[PDB]
Amino acid sequence: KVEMYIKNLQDDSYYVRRAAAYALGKIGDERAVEPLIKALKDEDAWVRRAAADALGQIGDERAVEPLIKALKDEDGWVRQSAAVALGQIGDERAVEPLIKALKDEDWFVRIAAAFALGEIGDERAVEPLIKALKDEDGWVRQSAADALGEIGGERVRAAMEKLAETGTGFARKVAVNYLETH
Amino acid sequence: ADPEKVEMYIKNLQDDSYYVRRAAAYALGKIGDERAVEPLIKALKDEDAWVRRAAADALGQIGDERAVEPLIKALKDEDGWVRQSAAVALGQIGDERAVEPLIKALKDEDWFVRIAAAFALGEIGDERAVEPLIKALKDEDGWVRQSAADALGEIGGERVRAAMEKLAETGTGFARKVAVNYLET
Repeated sequence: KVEMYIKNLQDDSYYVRRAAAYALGKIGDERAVEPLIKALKDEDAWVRRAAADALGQIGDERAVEPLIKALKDEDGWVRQSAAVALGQIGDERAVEPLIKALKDEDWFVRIAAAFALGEIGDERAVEPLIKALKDEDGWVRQSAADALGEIGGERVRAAMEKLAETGTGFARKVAVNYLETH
Repeated sequence: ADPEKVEMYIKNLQDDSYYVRRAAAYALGKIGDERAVEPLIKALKDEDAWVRRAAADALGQIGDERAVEPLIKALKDEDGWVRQSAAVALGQIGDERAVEPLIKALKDEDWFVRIAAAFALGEIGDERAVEPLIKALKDEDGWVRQSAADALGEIGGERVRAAMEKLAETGTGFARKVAVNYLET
């Protein structure tokens, strides 16, 4: 029963809270939303990440600001799942925090931020995602390219024309392909 | 990803630009049209790690048995993240031929692969994973420790209960914590 789990989320055994979190997500009702938001502050990083992940699957906008704060979690993997969850939700309040996350320490979270930014589809990400095309990590470059395509639209096309004309390297290839394929 | 472009994407799996091959593999995964099965299997051999991974992930989603032997080979990829997707994919497909290879992936040098292998083994539910997973409770990584417990959970049954009984008696650390909890519940 979700209220058992909702209560389990406070158990002394991190092993039990871990199980609660993962569960409240697979079978998530709105009842689970507020408890899970509290679990984003759990001592155990696993619990945090399972909570971020659940809340994304639930889709309730109440989690938006609490997740935005998790984009600053000590653990890179929970930041990763926060970014993804924000993407899923996907409230436009996440946009600017997610754009800041494009410069995260961990490549795997920069990928998540680009992906989320693309899912949300707010053109504010266009310029930051273009800069992300010159990221030191080749897989986040890739994820920045994919996100731009997911966003689509006039500002992206315009930004791509710019790059096709005077840009270079991966960015140029991305832009030439973009307008080739539209 | 445009469902009406499958044939284009398939062609694109052989494009000169890794960028176009990546895009193609990823698209066929979202689609996900059974026509892409043998071409995605071919993409498991691409020079580019991103496209191999994209390919492994796509094959798992489609669920075609043909992808099993090739994904098994992919568990020996030099890139840990394609190994991870290969493991995940093999769990999704559920074909029992993956059980022994996934058992050996329990000892992968990369923690995130061990986690994927543990999870797949629990999804397949084959009981030869019980003792390997029990040993995995002693993994140096706390997260792969966790995934082996969850996996043993999903497998359940008499053999697992039996092994849990023993750990409650003589086990130590997290493995002990897990067994006594398995009993309590």
